[PDB]
Formats: sequence, C-alpha cells, structure tokens
Amino acid sequence: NFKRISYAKTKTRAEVRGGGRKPWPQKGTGRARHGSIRSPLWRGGGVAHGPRGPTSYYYMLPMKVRALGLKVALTVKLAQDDLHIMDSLELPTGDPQYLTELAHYRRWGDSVLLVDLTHEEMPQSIVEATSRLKTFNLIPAVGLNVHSMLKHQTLVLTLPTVAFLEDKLLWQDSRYRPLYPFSLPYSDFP
Amino acid sequence: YRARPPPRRRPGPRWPDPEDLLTPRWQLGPRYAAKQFARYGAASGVVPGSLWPSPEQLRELEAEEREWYPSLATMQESLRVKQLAEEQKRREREQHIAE
Amino acid sequence: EFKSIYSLDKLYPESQGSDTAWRVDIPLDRLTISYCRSVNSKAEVRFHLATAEWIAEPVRQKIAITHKNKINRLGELILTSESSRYQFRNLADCLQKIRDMITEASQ
Amino acid sequence: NFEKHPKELIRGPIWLRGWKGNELQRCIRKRKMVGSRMFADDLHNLNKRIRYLYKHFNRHGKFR
Amino acid sequence: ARALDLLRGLPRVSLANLKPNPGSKKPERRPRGRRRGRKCGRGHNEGHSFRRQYKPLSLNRLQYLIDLGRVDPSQPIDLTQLVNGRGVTIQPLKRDYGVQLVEEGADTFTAKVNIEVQLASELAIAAIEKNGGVVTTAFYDPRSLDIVCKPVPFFLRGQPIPKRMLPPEELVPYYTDAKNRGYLADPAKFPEARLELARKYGYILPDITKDELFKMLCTRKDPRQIFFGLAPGWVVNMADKKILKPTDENLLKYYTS
Amino acid sequence: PLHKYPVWLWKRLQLREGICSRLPGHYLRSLEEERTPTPVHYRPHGAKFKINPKNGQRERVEDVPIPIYFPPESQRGLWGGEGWILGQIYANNDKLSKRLKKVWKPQLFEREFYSEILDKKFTVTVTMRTLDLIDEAYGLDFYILKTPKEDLCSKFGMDLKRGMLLRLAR
Amino acid sequence: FVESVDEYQFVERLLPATRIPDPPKHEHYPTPSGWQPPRDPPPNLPYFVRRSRMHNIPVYKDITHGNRQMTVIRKVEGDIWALQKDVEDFLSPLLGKTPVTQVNEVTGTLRIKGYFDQELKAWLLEKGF
Ligand SMILES: [Mg+2]
Ligand SMILES: [Mg+2]
Repeated sequence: NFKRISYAKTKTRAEVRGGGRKPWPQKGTGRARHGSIRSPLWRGGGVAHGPRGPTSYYYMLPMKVRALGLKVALTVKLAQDDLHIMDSLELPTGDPQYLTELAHYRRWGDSVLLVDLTHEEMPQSIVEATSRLKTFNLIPAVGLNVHSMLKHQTLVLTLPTVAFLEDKLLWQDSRYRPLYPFSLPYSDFP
Repeated sequence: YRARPPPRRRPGPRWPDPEDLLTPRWQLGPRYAAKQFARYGAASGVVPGSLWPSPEQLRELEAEEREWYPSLATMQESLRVKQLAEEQKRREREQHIAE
Repeated sequence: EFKSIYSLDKLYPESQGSDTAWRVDIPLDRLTISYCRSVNSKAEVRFHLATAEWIAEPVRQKIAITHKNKINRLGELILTSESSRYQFRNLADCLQKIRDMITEASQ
Repeated sequence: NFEKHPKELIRGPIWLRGWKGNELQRCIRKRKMVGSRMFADDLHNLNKRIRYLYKHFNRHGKFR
Repeated sequence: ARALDLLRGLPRVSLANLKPNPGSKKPERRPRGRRRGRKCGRGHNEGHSFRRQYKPLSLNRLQYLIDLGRVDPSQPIDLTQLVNGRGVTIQPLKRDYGVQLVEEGADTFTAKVNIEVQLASELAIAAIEKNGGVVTTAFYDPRSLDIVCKPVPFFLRGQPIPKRMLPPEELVPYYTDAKNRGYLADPAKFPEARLELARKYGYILPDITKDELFKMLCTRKDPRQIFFGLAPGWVVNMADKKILKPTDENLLKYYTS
Repeated sequence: PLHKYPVWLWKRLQLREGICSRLPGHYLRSLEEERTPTPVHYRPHGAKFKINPKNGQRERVEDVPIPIYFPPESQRGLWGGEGWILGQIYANNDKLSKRLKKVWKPQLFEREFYSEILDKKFTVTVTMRTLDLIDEAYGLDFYILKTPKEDLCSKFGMDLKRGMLLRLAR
Repeated sequence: FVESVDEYQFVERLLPATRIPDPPKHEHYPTPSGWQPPRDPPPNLPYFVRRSRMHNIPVYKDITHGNRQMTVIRKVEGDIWALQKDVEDFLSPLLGKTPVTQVNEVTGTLRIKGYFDQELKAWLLEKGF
C-alpha cells in the first residue's frame, strides 16, 4: 500500500452535465416527480457515493518496526533453506544460460534475486548476463525489502553487502529518542 | 533484470534561475542562499557577505533593542519605586484601619 | 574569551576573584543523626548533654531542666520531628531545633 | 542511511502525495495546493464540492 | 530454540502465507443484513497562555544519566548536556520557560557536577553543594532558548549566532539575587549564601577550589552566550569545519552587547 | 486537466510574450514596481512590535491599506490621493446593530494653477488636501517633479508630469 | 571582515549524539540511583530475559479499561511457560490466588494480571539474568 494512489472518479449531483429546473410536470401525469433530470436516481445521472477524488493511502508507519520485520523476513529466508549468501557476485561467464544451468544445478529455486554492495561497483558481466534473466533479478544496496523478500524463491546476498545490511540492522538496533531529523549531521551518523 | 540505481541526493546546493517565473519565494530570497551556504559550505556557495547583517539592518536591530530591551539599573529603580510605594500604601492602610 | 557589555566583570565590578563564590555553629562531631521510614517516619538527633562542651553551664542546666523529657535515661538529649526524609528538610531543623533550644536556654 | 524518506519516492499527483485525510480534507488540500492552476470548470467544481462537504461534516448524520 | 526448525518443517514461506494477525481489524460490517442492520444507524482560563512552563528535570534521573553515562561529569553540565543525550527533553513552544531542577530525594547520590538550570530549590542548591556542585541561573529567552536547546539545526541554520537577551522585569529580580545561586547577582554575595546554606544544610562546604576539576568547576557561563565554547555572532561552517566571525567595528559593538 | 503556468501571473505572462515585450526596459521597470503611497484615510501605525492592550504581550502589528475608491471623472483632473470610500457602517457605530452599506465621498474644488514649467494656466478640479500638497511642495511644477506617478494616482496629473519631463529633457 | 578559523573542538562538544552506548562503570552495585549491569555469565535457566536498548530490566505496567491494571515482561525468550510457572510461584506467596497470566508466544512475552511491578523487577534482578 506504500505509494499507490488511484485516480478513478465520478460525478456528483452537480458535476455531470445539465440540470437546473424541474424536469417534468410533477402531478399532471401518474409518474414520479423529482428534483432534477440530473440527480443520481435516473438513467444517466449520478453515481452517488462512488469514489470521489484521486485518493491516496501513504503510510510512514513505525520504521524501526519495519526494520525489525525486514530482519524477520530475512531470518525466515535464512531458515527456509534459501539464504545462499555468496562471496562476490562476479560472473565467471557471460551467458545467462550459465546462470540458469548453475541454478538448476544448485537446486536453488525457481526464482532468484541477487543483490550486491554497490550498484556502480556491481560487476558488469553479472548484470550483462542478468539482463536476459527473465525471472531472476539483480539489486543494489538499499533495495532489500519485503515484497522483494518474498519475490524470488531465494536471495543471493553479497558478503560485504551482507555486512552492510548487518550494520544497518545494527543501527536499527537500539536507536535513541530522535530529537532531530536524522538526515542532517549528527555526532556519528555515518 | 536489474533496475536503475535508487535515488541519490542532489548535486550539492543549486542556486535557482532568477529569471524563472515558477519558483516560489521561499527558496530564492535573502536568507535562502544563506540556507544554501549552510547546506554546502562555502564550497559551493558564494562570498560570505550574506552572513553578516546589513548596516541598515544593524540600525534596525539597534532600534529593536532600544524599544525591546531596558537596562538592569532602570528595572532596579522601578522595583525600588514600586516597593517604596507599596510600603507607603501599606502604612497608610494600617493607619486608616487603626484610626 | 568574550566579555558582554553587561558582563559580570562589570555586573559585579568589585569582586574579580574566584574564591568569593563560596568562601566562608552546631558541632558536627558531637551529635548523632538518624532517619528511618517507619508511609510514616520519625527523624531524630541525639547527643550527650552531659558531654556538651558547646553549651554554657547555665545553658546546660537549663537544657537539662526544660528538656529533661528529652534527656534520656543515659543522659542523652534527643529530638525527633515530622516533615519529609533525605538531606536539607529531615536532618537540620533537627539540628536547628537543638540550636533553638540552646538559644531559648540562653534567654 | 537516512538520505531520503519513502515519503518522496511516490510518483503520483502533487495534490495528494502523502497527506491522506478525509474526502473533504482531500478537496481542501487540492484547493490550497493547485487551485490557481485549473481551468474555470475545475475551480467552480472544487468550490462546489468544498461547500458541499463543509455543509456535510457538521449537519446531519448518525452520531450527534 | 525449536521455532526456526519447526518453521523449517513446512514449505517455503511464500507470499501466499502472510496472514494478518488474528485480531488485526474487527469485521467491516456493512450496516445491513438480517443480524446487524435493518435501519442502518438511525432506527425507525485567562492567563493560561501567558503562564510560564519550565521543564522539571528529575535530579534523581540526573543521577541516573550520571550512572547510565548519558551525561558524563568530565565537562560542564549545560542545557547542551541536558538535551544532547536524551535524558529529559525540552519543548520550545507553548510559551515555555526552560530547564529547572526537581525537588525529591537526594539520598545515595555521589558525583561532582556543575548545574546550570533556570530555577531550583534551596534544597537543590544544597544538594549540588553537598558533594560540591556548581549552581547558576540565568535566563533563556524564547528564540534564544529554542536556538540553544536543539543546537544541531541552528548550527546549520545559516544566520550568524544570536546572543541571549536579558530576562524580563518579572524574571529580573529572580536572577538579581544570589540567594537563588543564580547568574545575574553579586559574585561575592554568593559566599555568604553558601555559608548560610551549609549551616542550614548542616553541610561541610569543602574548599572546591582545592579540587582537581576546580578549573572545570571555575567555568561559570557568560551571559548572552548560548554556546559554552563559541563566540557571539559566529557562524558554524559545518561543511568546511570552520568558524565564520565578523570583524566590523559597529558589528562588533552590536555583537558585544 | 491543469494549466501549467499560474493564472495569478497570466497577465504578467503576456508582459513577456511578444510585440509588447519589445517595449522599453525603462517602461518595463515603471510598470513593474509597485511602491505604495501614503494613505488618504489609513493613518499609519507606530512601529513593528508593540505591547498588546488587553494582553500586555509584545506583538508585531501592521496596518491595512484601505482601497481607494476612485471614480472615473476624478482621473480627468488633478485630484489628490483622496476620494470616496465604498464600505459600510453601523447606525451608532455599534457592531450590535444592523449595519448598512455606506460611502465617503470627497469635496473637490475647481481651482487653477499657472505653471512656469508649463508656462501656462491650467484650471481643473483639485482637493484642498491637494492644494495643501502643492503648497507644501511650493509650486505645481515642483509637485509634478516631486511625487511618483504611482504616488500621483491620477491620469491628468501623470500626463502633466510627462509633459513637464519632456519639456525639461528637451 | 571574514576570517577562517580552526577551533571546532568547541563545535565537537556541541554535537549532540544519537547512538546511545553502554553505561560507564560505576564501581559499586547497585548504582547511586540503583542501576545495575546484568550479571556475567548469564544463568543456565531456560527462561531468558534481554534488557532494554537504554539498558534496564524489561518490566512494564499496563493501564486500560479504567480499573484494569496489569503488568508484563516484554522480551522473553526460550521456554516461556517455565517463566510463567516461576512467576506464579513467586506470586503464590504474594497474593494467594493463582496467577492470571498469559504469554505471547509469537510476541515472546509474558503478562500477569495486576501490577506486581517493583517486586517483579526485584525477582528478575535476583535472578541476575
Ligand atoms: Mg451518469
Ligand atoms: Mg497499559
């Protein structure tokens, strides 16, 4: 639900075209009088309580708790015979078929997500072979997240990047009361 | 495949185009480039003349102090006058009650 | 350093020395103090009125006469009171009760 | 490392990019953000429904 | 820990399993039906704003932070120290006053400090001085205190350093008397007050000048200088790690108020 | 959908657009600045910050610029900066009564001046306040030389100032 | 007017901190206000207690429903039912009635109806770990 903001709209008892006057003779016929030929009771008028306004549901909810849950899902992938953590995401070959055949040979899973330490320092051969990996993916440092944490069958973390995630969760561990927004400088922020 | 790398910060503090008609006044004024200096040092900023206040503004600050700050001696004299008046009023009330 | 226009170098123009920050009756060695929560409490101080060299002989006699109820079987004068229990409010109106008793025995 | 919140990562309209109030609040934000950028039909429409909702909040309902 | 292996006793925890916790949200009943709804919800203070507010600092919690290491005693105990480690927080708004010491239970409290609060008890002054503290009370004006308390942001604000204005007339006599162990009183009148308090506390006032941190204790903060170590009117160039200070004579004069 | 630039500068937008954007830069400045004049009825308050009357609180306060209700005919002469006021009022100036819409119109006088800079006599309507303004300026030519055209707040006097400036620079 | 300066040590003490560290050593135990370090090594009890981020014994009250006072230990780990039995046993002399307690096995917590707070903190302290 993080960012989706739907746009579907409607019209109200004054939005869609037409309607100011009494529509027909209110009592001469045996029919029903109304207020308009533009209220929501007739054939063409209003969708009276439909979703008005392009709505949004952003939720900057408890971020330390989000961190702990992200850790939790990482732990789930750890115990589930999925956390195959590699030393470095180098590609010994250039063919994506090499990755596919190794993955079937490793019995890793039906889907793979490998993440590295730095995007610019991600190996060119690995991404180049990965570009045709129609179901596998490669990811940078901050991208380890929840829907991602279910996304593949298994995740391949880079070792120094694994330490980076550890340090991140460690800074997530025991965060004092924030009295300033943590984007600016601090005593030991980096 | 692999997505584009995630968002980075802006390339230091950027001054805006004063010709641009779209810019809000909050980030293009006198203290705004001061905020830019406070962001990117003098390393990206301008000469630090914006840091010190203006001489006309200096006289304005002096006027603000003169209409907004007394001296401690004046306050002490006012307190002494108030205490003397309170003691005289108390003595007069006691004399009126005694009579 | 920086000195204000209204700085203490002028705001206290006479006293430029550091020692005037804190530079300087009831004896500390002779008496014994006691506080214990008994909620309720009772805080007391006792001292040997016979050994009271800090009191004049007529003053010691007046203390032994008026505070004879405060004089114990061991000849120790003790005083206990009731407000609240720690450092500054509990021990030294016990001390000051002793001092005021001495002052009243003086005259 | 706290460079930028998720509260900016959303690609969506600047009327409502992350201050999610009620319907009446939604329109109020739409006005005070972008009202001087609409064609006259949208301005009259937003004014119309804003009057409607301001009457809607405190007049007739189930809890009183 | 049987938890992880017991989880290993199932298939891979896919997206098809992330269940909301039972008791997440009560059921969203559309107000209708044969059971819930047939009619659907209808049936058939004068000067409170001018009152000052001062944050009461629990000095037992000051002892806690002393013990817990939030605020070390090796340097002065200022509002910078009082906020910097998150032991007790200030609120600049609501027309507030600032930091002031609390009044209960100084039993078992062994440390040396130099407290600088807006207000404190005479018992609190004797509490500080019992182990030999330093007690001073200036003002902290509204914009001034707000700049002081959260010093991180104004260090990167960009304006030059403001100087603290003197307290108002009502607050003036409070700081003017050394009986409060304040900042704006006679620096010799403090000694007789210390002696009278030591008599009233039954306290042996040690010669703190003989102590090792006496020079550290000798720091009594200058008025109109919120930063304990910096210069009035300065500018914290936090990027280049520099201090931008003016040199203009009239600027120095208006700065030297 | 939404229009990109804001209509709050739409007129100003046309000011940079085309043939009119080839106008003189001095004309651009003279139509660009918006310095305000001294009021006709909005007496200026003292300073920036002052003590509250019933609260005793130092608050910063400004003054409201009352809009000058300028009838068209007063542009045809050299009136002052005064005019009428189209507003409302209470019967006893008491807010607990039913107020009615009201007007405060000026009392003009048809007078004459004889400018040496114009070297001619022009007779038009003016104000006694405008008479005092000219007398404080000590001459109609010096007054035309003195006040801003934005301070002039009159078309005929602005035209007279334009003529005087053309004569002086000629 | 301007002059470059290098005396930012005064700047350094002005920098407030975020990452709260473990406390400095107060020589005697308990502390002046009575804080404590956890004892080392930890005991061989299957009930396991972690401490706070700000380093205290993890006991808390609970207030709800007007008269509802209760309490809980939050970060329990291990075979928590043993800790529940122990809490009932300590509570057994404390109020006589059997302890009205519930664990939060997924949340890894224990909660006892009623506020027996300071004595419970004492029981955890005497446990040492
Ligand atoms: Mg329709
Ligand atoms: Mg509760």
